[PDB]
Amino acid sequence: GIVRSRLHKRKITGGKTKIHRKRMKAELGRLPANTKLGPRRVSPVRARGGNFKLRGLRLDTGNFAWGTEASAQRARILDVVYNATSNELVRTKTLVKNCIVVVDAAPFRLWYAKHYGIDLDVKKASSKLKRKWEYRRKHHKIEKALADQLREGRLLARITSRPGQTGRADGALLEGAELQFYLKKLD
Amino acid sequence: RGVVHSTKMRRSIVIRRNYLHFIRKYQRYQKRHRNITVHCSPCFDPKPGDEVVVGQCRPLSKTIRYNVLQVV
Amino acid sequence: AKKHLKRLYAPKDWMLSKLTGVFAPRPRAGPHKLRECLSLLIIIRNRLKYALNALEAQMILRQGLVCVDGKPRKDGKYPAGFMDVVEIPKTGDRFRILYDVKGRFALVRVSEAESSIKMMKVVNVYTGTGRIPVAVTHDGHRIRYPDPRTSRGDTLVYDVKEKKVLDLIKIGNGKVVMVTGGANRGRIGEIVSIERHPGAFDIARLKDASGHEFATRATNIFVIGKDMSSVPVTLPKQQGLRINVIQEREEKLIAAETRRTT
RNA sequence: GAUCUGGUUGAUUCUGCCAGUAGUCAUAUGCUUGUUUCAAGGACUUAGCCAUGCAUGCCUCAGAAUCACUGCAUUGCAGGAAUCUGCGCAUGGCUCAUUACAUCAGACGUAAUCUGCCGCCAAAAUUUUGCGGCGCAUUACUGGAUAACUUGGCGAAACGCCAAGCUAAUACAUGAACCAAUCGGACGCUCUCUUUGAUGGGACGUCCAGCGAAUGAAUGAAAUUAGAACCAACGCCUCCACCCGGAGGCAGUAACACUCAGACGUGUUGACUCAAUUCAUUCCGUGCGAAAGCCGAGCUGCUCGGCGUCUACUGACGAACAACUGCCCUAUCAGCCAGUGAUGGCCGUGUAGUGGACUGCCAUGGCGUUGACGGGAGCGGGGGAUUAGGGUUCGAUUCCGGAGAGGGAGCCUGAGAAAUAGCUACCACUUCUACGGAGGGCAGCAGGCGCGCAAAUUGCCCAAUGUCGAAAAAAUACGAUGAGGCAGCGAAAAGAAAUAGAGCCGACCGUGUGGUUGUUUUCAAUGGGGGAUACUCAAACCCAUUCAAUAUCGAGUAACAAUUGGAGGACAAGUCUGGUGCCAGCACCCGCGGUAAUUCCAGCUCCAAAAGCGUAUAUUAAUGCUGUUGCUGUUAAAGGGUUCGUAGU
RNA sequence: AGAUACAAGAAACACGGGAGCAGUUCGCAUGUCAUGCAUGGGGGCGUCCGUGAAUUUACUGUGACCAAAAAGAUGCGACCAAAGCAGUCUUGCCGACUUGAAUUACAAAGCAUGGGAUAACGAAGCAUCAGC
RNA sequence: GGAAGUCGGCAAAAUAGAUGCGUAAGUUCGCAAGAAGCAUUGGCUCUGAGGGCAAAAAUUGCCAACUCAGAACUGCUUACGGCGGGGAAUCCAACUGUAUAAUU
Ligand SMILES: [K+]
Ligand SMILES: [K+]
Ligand SMILES: [K+]
Ligand SMILES: [K+]
Ligand SMILES: [K+]
Ligand SMILES: [K+]
Ligand SMILES: [K+]
Ligand SMILES: [Mg+2]
Ligand SMILES: [Mg+2]
Ligand SMILES: [Mg+2]
Ligand SMILES: [Mg+2]
Ligand SMILES: [Mg+2]
Ligand SMILES: [Mg+2]
Ligand SMILES: [Mg+2]
Ligand SMILES: [Mg+2]
Ligand SMILES: [Mg+2]
Ligand SMILES: [Mg+2]
Ligand SMILES: [Mg+2]
Ligand SMILES: [Mg+2]
Ligand SMILES: [Mg+2]
Ligand SMILES: [Mg+2]
Ligand SMILES: [Mg+2]
Ligand SMILES: [Mg+2]
Ligand SMILES: [Mg+2]
Ligand SMILES: [Mg+2]
Ligand SMILES: [Mg+2]
Ligand SMILES: [Mg+2]
Ligand SMILES: [Mg+2]
Ligand SMILES: [Mg+2]
Ligand SMILES: [Mg+2]
Ligand SMILES: [Mg+2]
Ligand SMILES: [Mg+2]
Ligand SMILES: [Mg+2]
Ligand SMILES: [Mg+2]
Ligand SMILES: [Mg+2]
Ligand SMILES: [Mg+2]
Ligand SMILES: [Mg+2]
Ligand SMILES: [Mg+2]
Ligand SMILES: [Mg+2]
Ligand SMILES: [Mg+2]
Ligand SMILES: [Mg+2]
Ligand SMILES: [Mg+2]
Ligand SMILES: [Mg+2]
Ligand SMILES: [Mg+2]
Ligand SMILES: [Mg+2]
Ligand SMILES: [Mg+2]
Ligand SMILES: [Mg+2]
Ligand SMILES: [Mg+2]
Ligand code: NA
Ligand code: NA
Ligand code: NA
Ligand code: NA
Ligand code: NA
Ligand code: NA
Ligand code: NA
Ligand code: NA
Ligand code: NA
Repeated sequence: GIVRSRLHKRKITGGKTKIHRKRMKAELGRLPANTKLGPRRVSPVRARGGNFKLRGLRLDTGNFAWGTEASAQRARILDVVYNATSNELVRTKTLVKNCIVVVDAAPFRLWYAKHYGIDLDVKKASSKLKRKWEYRRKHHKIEKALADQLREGRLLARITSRPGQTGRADGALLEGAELQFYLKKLD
Repeated sequence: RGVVHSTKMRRSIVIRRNYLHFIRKYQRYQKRHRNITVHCSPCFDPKPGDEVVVGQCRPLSKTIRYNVLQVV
Repeated sequence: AKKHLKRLYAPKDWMLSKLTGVFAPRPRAGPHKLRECLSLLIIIRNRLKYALNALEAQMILRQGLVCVDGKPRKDGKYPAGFMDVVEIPKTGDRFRILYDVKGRFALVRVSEAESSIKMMKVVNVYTGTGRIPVAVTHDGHRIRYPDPRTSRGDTLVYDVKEKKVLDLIKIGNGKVVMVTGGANRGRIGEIVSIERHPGAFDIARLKDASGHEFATRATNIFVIGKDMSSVPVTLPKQQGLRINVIQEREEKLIAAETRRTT
């Protein structure tokens, strides 16, 4: 079937290589998963040496990391907004690595309230937790773009896992100059 | 080590190695050469005629197996 | 993959005649490399002469009756190698596998007290799951708590009955080593200096007991003690002293001629 | 052996070829052949086609017997056909069609990866069971199935098949609390204490906290300068005997608010985003049993040994990629590569993993007279032949590497295959049939047809060398193996070696009492052969020993009979005798043959080398006639019509 | 001892997580709720950072790394030999601590000497010169 | 079925637009050439490239015109008009042109 060898390629001199020997199982390729967005569906693949790869088909949730706070939450993906390969992938709603998506922001809002006491149930807390909140808020600063998105209800993130190889859709929230770079494109 | 031959591609250059080959029957030498394509970082700025030192790395493209380590 | 081994492809030091069969027993995976080992069938049949065929050796082996590291082995393809102690309790034989001054294998008799110790060379040190440091050995052992100053090139003395490390000898100038491979195998000398050459092979320069200098790759040396009187194992007859080929032939001719007078 | 000889002229000295000569594990054919040792043997042409038979299976004390099986006992002990289960069949054997940035060799890499069996090791996650209805404990006596079997059978058959009824597990599926440790993250309408509500200190309770995997954060050291002063709270030392409260200063000082006053402040490498640790959110079958396992011993209730298996980790045996240098002839092959990847870049996908390997976008690059691109012959190497030296030539073939199983494509299972005595389809051939259908793959061993100048038995055996495996050998009780070995056939080639020895007499020889030829003779020896108390051998054969140890056959024309080529020259050996008459024929070359042939056809003599010797084709030396060492160029073949001039030297 | 020349295998800084106890040379103390059963000039070692106007190949000497078979070679009266790696004798309930030595293998690659013949670089001389 | 019809393929049939690839002998080197030959073509929803004018300028704002190149989905009864059949040879005249108004 599909092969990954250099036998069918031209030489740097431009000449054609005469092929002897047949195709070996050690150099096979496989058809891409083309992961879409929807209720979860997976397909096991038996790889070399035993072991199973998971093919992602229609994933819809994952773990997304707030890098600045060194935390993560389980959130639901809402849509795909950008892709550096082609607009065709954005149109067809395909989840691949480095895709830019948006998430529901509900888990991150809840975590912020229970960690800093700021709501974008808080008033019913123990006195020692209230004292701990004051310390944490003493020298912590959030940024413009993140605070605006959390109030709105969605924020942008990029996929960090490879959905077609592990069957998981994990990512990290966008921050810093990266957030500005992609906001200007999404206009 | 080699001599810079062309710097047309993006972040890539071609170096040329010149060596002498010994023919046993005639007890004499003849000249040969070989061209190699390597990857060059922006921290270096070689020009044709320069001398470079390269080191082996994992396959980076169809024909690239070396990286520039020092420009003299 | 491969399961056979032709006689012409077998190691030269097994001393197998080319006119007796096509095949040789190939060693299995285990403690020692394929090209640097001596299988149990070769020792029992060809060296000690206790068996006449492979069938008779299988009678001896598949009963116990032969221990290689304090444990009986029932496999005739078990690879036995450098610094191993072969015991046959029924006949009361205890041997250690060393290298001759000509680079060939040599079985030297050892006492009961000495037969329980072994010297092993470290080849790698890494960290296990519970933050446990473990050292890997040329024989293939994995020791789970070596001394915190154990390094990659040195050696440690081991008790095979009670699995504990006796002591550790580090590699440095002025120590006694044995060459374990390549054109100098079986020689014993003192370390004079080591040239580094990062990214390539180190070179060790050694001096013989008679004052002759020779060099080899640093991966071929095996530390056996800080000085010749503190070596904890018995050495072969020649004590790793290579002599001139012209002189050696003369002595061999002088002998066996005085024997014919007597 | 650092060697040459015949042919151009009436004679001479040259250039130059033709012919002669020696070898070849180098093939074939002709004549001949007594003994013994050692050996290659359908590669060349047709990777052409195949009748038949055989080539891969495995059981121990230790996975599962109610054979309606057998032998002894008499409700048991043994052996156990058949089936299920576990492992192997990706090795070995065969062949050389394809093949020049390929394969291979020498040197290096994988920090870019996978790895069953083997070695040394590791393991503290999990609310189960019984009884009474959540409580109490002598808390591990768990579940359905399915084969062999019998009961009907279908079909012409088919290494074809259906349904019903039984019953096992180390097959399959569920499942285990206390015993039983340290270690740290979030909390609370809960208590208690100290200060003036405290990022205050201790308990109490309520969710997480095992290996492996995914994402994000931190750690994964430092190595370019010396003294002071204030304010915050942190640690210590002094007072005013302590307490109360209310004063003033850095002597010492790895860290750490108790039960642990040193229970990692230190991984590795040339180098790491690697090893490993902590924190946050996860894992739905696509992972994690103490096999809910099996044998020996000893003392229902216990103790000790030998095995077997799941998961995690890294050594060995390997696999797969990458490429620094090298490898025949050809220019009457000079330009090659890009739609549809050509050279490089960016984000991805796919893979066990790197990569234009592949999708999208961007730039115009990459290679070449130091011979690219195209064509011809060809599996690569270790090595063989010929040896003054330098060289020329061969290498299908025992060892190593690669590839293939009629052609060509696709794939399942597996740790490993793009497997072919595995599967699927097409093409070309091809077998049986009741005409519905079902089969095939000798470039494995033996054998057959065809092809050709050209190549062996449809043999015996696992005794040796090894491989697989539940496996030592033996005992109620014997694994397989055309891999391998042994013999048969065999003037490919190689080694040793018979076909006579010693004398008397008589007659002769040529030198001048010795050297030898002949026929009547004598007198010892020995094998080729015939056999054995026997040796060898898995058995048989060959070799070797012997022809009395009381007791063993044999040579005289020793018919037990040497051949193949030659006798003008090269080139060793006749000016012999008949026949033929430019005929027949010989002759590698020069030449011979028309009546006296040194050459034809024969007889007799003689020569070479000999159990061997001619002939054909290819190749090495002869050949300084391919010349680097080492040729020639006025007239023998050969200096460009002359200047300029780039690459090269 | 400094300067003159020479030494980046050098000079000048620094690192206790640096030298198995911080290398070589001119019973008393600390601690004691402790297994505190503890602890007490100049020159070479290791590891980093600034300093060159830095020196390199070919060649040659010596060594490393390089399957066997085959080829060259030591030893042994397989009756000799082509072979083989065996075998010998103090008459052995054995011994010789038995033997099986040691070589060559282009071209490329890798370590440490030598600097005569060469080769790769640089420069084209006011595009220069800063004295401690 | 495919020239068997006929003096004779007369008459009819037949090719056909555009785009991508490709193209022989001969030759006065200009040609031959649209030589020969193969493929695509609808509809619908989208994406990219190709510009002007203003401003205290790899920036921001405003705006026009219709070409070219791609992708997903979906369909066919091959469906207006208009629009070369091609090749291998022989004879004659070099070629464009003129020329028997009413049979050449
Ligand atoms: K990439
Ligand atoms: K398997
Ligand atoms: K056997
Ligand atoms: K006559
Ligand atoms: K000549
Ligand atoms: K034409
Ligand atoms: K016209
Ligand atoms: Mg004349
Ligand atoms: Mg049994
Ligand atoms: Mg089975
Ligand atoms: Mg094979
Ligand atoms: Mg190699
Ligand atoms: Mg538990
Ligand atoms: Mg600590
Ligand atoms: Mg061929
Ligand atoms: Mg070959
Ligand atoms: Mg052939
Ligand atoms: Mg042969
Ligand atoms: Mg053959
Ligand atoms: Mg194959
Ligand atoms: Mg065939
Ligand atoms: Mg196949
Ligand atoms: Mg077959
Ligand atoms: Mg056959
Ligand atoms: Mg048995
Ligand atoms: Mg049996
Ligand atoms: Mg055979
Ligand atoms: Mg013979
Ligand atoms: Mg005869
Ligand atoms: Mg006889
Ligand atoms: Mg005659
Ligand atoms: Mg003659
Ligand atoms: Mg003569
Ligand atoms: Mg001849
Ligand atoms: Mg005559
Ligand atoms: Mg010749
Ligand atoms: Mg000559
Ligand atoms: Mg002339
Ligand atoms: Mg002239
Ligand atoms: Mg040899
Ligand atoms: Mg007609
Ligand atoms: Mg008609
Ligand atoms: Mg018409
Ligand atoms: Mg043309
Ligand atoms: Mg056209
Ligand atoms: Mg005209
Ligand atoms: Mg006209
Ligand atoms: Mg008219
Ligand atoms: Na003449
Ligand atoms: Na005989
Ligand atoms: Na005979
Ligand atoms: Na296992
Ligand atoms: Na060849
Ligand atoms: Na092979
Ligand atoms: Na087939
Ligand atoms: Na023959
Ligand atoms: Na010659």
